[PDB]
Amino acid sequence: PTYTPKAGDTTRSWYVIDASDVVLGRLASAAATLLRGKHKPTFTPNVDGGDFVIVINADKIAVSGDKLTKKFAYRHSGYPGGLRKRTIGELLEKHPTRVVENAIIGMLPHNKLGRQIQKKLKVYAGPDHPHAAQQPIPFEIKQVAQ
Amino acid sequence: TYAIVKTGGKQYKVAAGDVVKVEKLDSEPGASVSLPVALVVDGANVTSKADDLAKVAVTAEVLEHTKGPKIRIHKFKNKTGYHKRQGHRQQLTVLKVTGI
Amino acid sequence: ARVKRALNAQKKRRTVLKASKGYRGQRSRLYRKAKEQQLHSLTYAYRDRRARKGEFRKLWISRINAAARANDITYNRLIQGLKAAGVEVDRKNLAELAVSDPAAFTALVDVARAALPEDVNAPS
Amino acid sequence: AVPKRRMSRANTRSRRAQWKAEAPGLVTVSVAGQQRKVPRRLLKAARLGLVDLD
Amino acid sequence: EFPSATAKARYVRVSATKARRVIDLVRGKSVEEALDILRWAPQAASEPVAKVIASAAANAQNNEGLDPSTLVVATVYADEGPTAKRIRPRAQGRAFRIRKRTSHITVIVESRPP
RNA sequence: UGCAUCCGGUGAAGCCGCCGAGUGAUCGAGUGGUGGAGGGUGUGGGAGUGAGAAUGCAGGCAUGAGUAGCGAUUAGGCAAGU
RNA sequence: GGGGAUAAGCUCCGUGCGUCGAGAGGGAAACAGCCCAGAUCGCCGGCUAAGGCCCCUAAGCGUGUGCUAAGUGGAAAAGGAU
RNA sequence: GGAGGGGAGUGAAAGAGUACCUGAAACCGUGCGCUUACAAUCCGUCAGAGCCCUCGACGUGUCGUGGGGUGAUGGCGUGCCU
Ligand SMILES: [Mg+2]
Ligand SMILES: [Mg+2]
Ligand SMILES: [Mg+2]
Ligand SMILES: [Mg+2]
Ligand SMILES: [Mg+2]
Ligand SMILES: [Mg+2]
Ligand SMILES: [Mg+2]
Ligand SMILES: [Mg+2]
Ligand SMILES: [Mg+2]
Ligand SMILES: [Mg+2]
Ligand SMILES: [Mg+2]
Ligand SMILES: [Mg+2]
Ligand SMILES: [Mg+2]
Ligand SMILES: [Mg+2]
Ligand SMILES: [Mg+2]
Ligand SMILES: [Mg+2]
Ligand SMILES: [Mg+2]
Ligand SMILES: [Mg+2]
Ligand SMILES: [Mg+2]
Ligand SMILES: [Mg+2]
Ligand SMILES: [Mg+2]
Ligand SMILES: [Mg+2]
Ligand SMILES: [Mg+2]
Ligand SMILES: [Mg+2]
Ligand SMILES: [Mg+2]
Ligand SMILES: [Mg+2]
Ligand SMILES: [Mg+2]
Ligand SMILES: [Mg+2]
Ligand SMILES: [Mg+2]
Ligand SMILES: [Mg+2]
Ligand SMILES: [Mg+2]
Ligand SMILES: [Mg+2]
Ligand SMILES: [Mg+2]
Ligand SMILES: [Mg+2]
Ligand SMILES: [Mg+2]
Ligand SMILES: [Mg+2]
Ligand SMILES: [Mg+2]
Ligand SMILES: [Mg+2]
Ligand SMILES: [Mg+2]
Ligand SMILES: [Mg+2]
Ligand SMILES: [Mg+2]
Repeated sequence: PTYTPKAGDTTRSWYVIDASDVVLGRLASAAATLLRGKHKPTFTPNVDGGDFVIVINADKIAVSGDKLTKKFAYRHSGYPGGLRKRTIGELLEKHPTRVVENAIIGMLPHNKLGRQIQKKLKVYAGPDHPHAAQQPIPFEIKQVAQ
Repeated sequence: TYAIVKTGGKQYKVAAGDVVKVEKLDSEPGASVSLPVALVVDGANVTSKADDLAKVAVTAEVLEHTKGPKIRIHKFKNKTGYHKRQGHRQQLTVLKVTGI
Repeated sequence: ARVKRALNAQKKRRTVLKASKGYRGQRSRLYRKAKEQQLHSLTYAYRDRRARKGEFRKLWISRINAAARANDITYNRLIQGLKAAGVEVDRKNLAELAVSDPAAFTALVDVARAALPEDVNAPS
Repeated sequence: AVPKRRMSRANTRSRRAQWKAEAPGLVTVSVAGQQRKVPRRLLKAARLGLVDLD
Repeated sequence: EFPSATAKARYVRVSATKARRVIDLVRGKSVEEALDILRWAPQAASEPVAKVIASAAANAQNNEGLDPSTLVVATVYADEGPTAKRIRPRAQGRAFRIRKRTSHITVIVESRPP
């Protein structure tokens, strides 16, 4: 019998990650890995082992190429011809957090356990957060050289 | 103090005084058996190299022989009139590790 | 000698119902349609009785990768070094250790790294 | 039209689950020396002493 | 465990669901409120149920001799009984078969000290 | 059906559970509760011998559902009585 | 290869062709017929084929050398272009 | 009001009361334990926490070659016969 994690025995932790001048894709991938908890060696798909990750200053996120005017986030309200058209520039101008939020919702397991994990992520626009009472630990994403 | 015993093509982490379920192996219940080792741990120090793995010994005594629980088999191919059934019950041996 | 067909039929009726015990709605009530899902559920039993080994090995590998990265090494390198050192422990025990004794996992990863040759890009 | 199938036991009973009766709170009136039970619908007539209560 | 007296009316001429509708209003209440709700609940099913509860209270008082004011409906339920079956003509000559339902009424009242 | 002949009102068959065993159809001198009169080891023998389907047959009960309808164009209210 | 227009998931032949039919498994999302490969049963063991190794999803966000600015990659021609 | 019913008695038995041996399954209830009101679907199987109850070594709950009931959540998953 292998190991499966208990209900409350699982442990969380808080990290804050600035997004200034960070590549959107790489930041999203690292955030999703940490969110699901794959870094932890207690990972078990049925029960999340992730950590509350808080993203700060999300308006300065950067993307490669000329995407800044040719990325096309989509959605449809629900009625015929209710298709909605938007670009990264407009999205950042009007509601920034949505960019990273959509990026990571795409990565998370689209089942409901993933819909839940989605909760434990929070993204802000400016370099400040009312979550200062949880002592988040700065977490700069790095690669294992090889 | 837990060790890894390579038996029945498997390996298990077992502590002294523990009891394990391993495949059937010809031996009268109540006798004793010795096995090569794949890893031994005592607090901090760890023995891992295959040489020490094969040089140390694990001793345990067989408790009883067990036939597992019924497991049914049901092959079937829709729309083609193939209907195949068969039961199976594997025999297992239970060990109570003694010392390392 | 006409044989009245009562007991025989009821025996198998009840046996199938019992084997179906605990299914949804009428599906544990109507024999004519319990059979459907007795047969199905057992087909799934047959298939997943092997699917389970694949899934569990997947989970073990994932845990091992997590542990190696937390110990600053990639799972494939851990496996390569471990083999090159000629260890005979498998990934089930690897995972159980990695979640039970991080110290032993650290020792094992040091063994793997040390057994790791100098140059990894050597054509030889 | 018609149904395509049987609606599950659970579905029928769920639809039924909100069709039930309700019980009100009664009222007593002290008239003629007796206290009888009348919904406040009747309270003034009860006091006056003409309401046909057995 | 408290002394339970039971009283039921079988083959009584009403639909099971239509009796259960009334019955749900009284389950678990004390006999006083049971009587009040039954009498002031204008449902034809009420009359049979009120009859049965009165009979049960009388049964408990007479056979067992327990104070009515201490009685609360322990359990109550209605089970479909045998159904009279009739044929009723319908247009284009085709005959459709009427299922005249009938349900039993069981009401057992127990004693619960204040 | 044949049999050495036995099982049983100290509870047969049947019904509903539980346990264990066979690779299967199952089995249990295996039992718990109802039932209150017959079953039958073994070895043969003979079969109206094994049901999910056939818009099958007969019986019972489902759902649409407490829904549609309550069968005209004349129509009632009230007093008092049972 | 014939026919069709070198169109059809078209039709008609040959294949000591292959597969499905009468074949479960993995890959191409899904997909019998395309790719890998033959399911006696069980094992919470290991090595591999095709296909893959950033996340959904297991595996290098690998090594070194070059190309691309087109999201080409991730549907297409005649032709045109410092 | 009767129908109907509960006592008392008959009887071995009235869960044998004339709708009367046995009373099964569909079917409809009561109660009990558990699940469920951010959840997209041949309704299960593989994992699987929690809660409920059960049992033995061991104190107030922890272990133990533990069980049954439930099943939060996730992997796979397109009924059957023709
Ligand atoms: Mg066939
Ligand atoms: Mg279930
Ligand atoms: Mg009334
Ligand atoms: Mg007897
Ligand atoms: Mg008996
Ligand atoms: Mg008996
Ligand atoms: Mg009897
Ligand atoms: Mg007989
Ligand atoms: Mg014979
Ligand atoms: Mg014979
Ligand atoms: Mg026949
Ligand atoms: Mg039949
Ligand atoms: Mg058939
Ligand atoms: Mg039929
Ligand atoms: Mg209907
Ligand atoms: Mg209407
Ligand atoms: Mg109407
Ligand atoms: Mg008329
Ligand atoms: Mg050709
Ligand atoms: Mg053709
Ligand atoms: Mg073949
Ligand atoms: Mg195939
Ligand atoms: Mg596939
Ligand atoms: Mg084979
Ligand atoms: Mg998926
Ligand atoms: Mg992965
Ligand atoms: Mg590579
Ligand atoms: Mg690199
Ligand atoms: Mg280069
Ligand atoms: Mg393209
Ligand atoms: Mg082009
Ligand atoms: Mg040119
Ligand atoms: Mg007597
Ligand atoms: Mg009858
Ligand atoms: Mg009888
Ligand atoms: Mg529930
Ligand atoms: Mg909820
Ligand atoms: Mg979905
Ligand atoms: Mg489904
Ligand atoms: Mg699935
Ligand atoms: Mg699916």
